[PDB]
Amino acid sequence: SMTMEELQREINAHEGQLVIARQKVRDAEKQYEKDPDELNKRTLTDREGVAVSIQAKIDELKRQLADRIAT
Repeated sequence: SMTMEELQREINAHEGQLVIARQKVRDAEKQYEKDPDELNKRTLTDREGVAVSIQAKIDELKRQLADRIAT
């Protein structure tokens, strides 16, 4: 239900979000190391999970796109 152009835009949008997400992991790391309390720990772990999940969506979108070039 996506054109090829839509699929590529969706890949590019997620790739942008990944870069932003990894930045927020870096910041949450330093915050955690400055002050390693439970809330700062939780926030780092959640920032990490967000990066993992975006990467998984990118992987899936790229798999679709590859399969359609093949198709």
